[PDB]
Amino acid sequence: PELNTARGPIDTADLGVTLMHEHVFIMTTEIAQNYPEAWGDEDKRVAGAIARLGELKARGVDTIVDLTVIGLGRYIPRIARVAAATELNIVVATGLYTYNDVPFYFHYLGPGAQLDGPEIMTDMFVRDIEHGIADTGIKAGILKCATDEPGLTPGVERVLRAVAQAHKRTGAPISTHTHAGLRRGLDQQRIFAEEGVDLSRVVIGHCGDSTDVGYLEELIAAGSYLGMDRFGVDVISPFQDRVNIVARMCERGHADKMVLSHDACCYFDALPEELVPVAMPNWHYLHIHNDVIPALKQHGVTDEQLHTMLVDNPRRIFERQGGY
Ligand SMILES: [Zn+2]
Ligand SMILES: [Zn+2]
Repeated sequence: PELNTARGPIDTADLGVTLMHEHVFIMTTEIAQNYPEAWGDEDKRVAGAIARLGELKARGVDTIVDLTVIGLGRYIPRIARVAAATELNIVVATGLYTYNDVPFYFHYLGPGAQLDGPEIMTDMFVRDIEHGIADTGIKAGILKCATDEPGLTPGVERVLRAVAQAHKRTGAPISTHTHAGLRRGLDQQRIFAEEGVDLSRVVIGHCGDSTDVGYLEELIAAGSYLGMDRFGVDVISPFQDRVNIVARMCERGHADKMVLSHDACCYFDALPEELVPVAMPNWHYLHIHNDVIPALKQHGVTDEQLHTMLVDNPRRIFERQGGY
């Protein structure tokens, strides 16, 4: 059983320790091309990404899942360069990231567009998963969509359905962005269920931000896994809160439904570079191994439970294949 990766197919037994929600480069593509100074030196950016990810691999993570999609500045030829120079597995994603409306590109054709007819968004996702992204030969391993503050706008809803149908065609797992405080997981579960989606093939992201056990257990009950995936993002939820919710959930026997990450990156255009290392010093790829894991053991999370979240769960998730 294999899954596709920025360096081709790997045995799913070779996934190993997997962070289920990371990024390498995030940017608004058109702004970066037009105002390139902040990005600066392309080779330095790329080499820097390779350094950060190689370090991560040397520390004992085997795989990251990069959930950068359309709207987040996805550019796979640059990811191909990074992946070619690290032994870290990089799983790449397709889908579309919006809190509200869809790109102008979708404004004229498709369900709810000015004109319309066939959805064309789904086809684009399927092409990425099954054929490969652009000229690249790299296929997407996972689907990503979002629901935030605005909730189910017609744009957000169109994308959720496009992503649901791409998932039913290919069998690729869905990984989700949500606003946890507004409990947007429940919203996505509803749309997905209406689409006939097997909710156990869905990771609801950013549940790590929540401290509401009832909400998490309600998402699990419908079948989904939970992204405990913004470790280090302490402005949204302090270290202790993030560690406790995971600990509690393990004690309630939900380790088999949780995956971990930082939602970190090497570059994020929308924020001043020099400020973020001082305001969120723990927001990097090594925080889980340096701090979070020990703190978890301190709360009596077993080694078996950690293995489940970091190794067993991602592998199970990625071994479920084929559409329906
Ligand atoms: Zn997100
Ligand atoms: Zn993210």
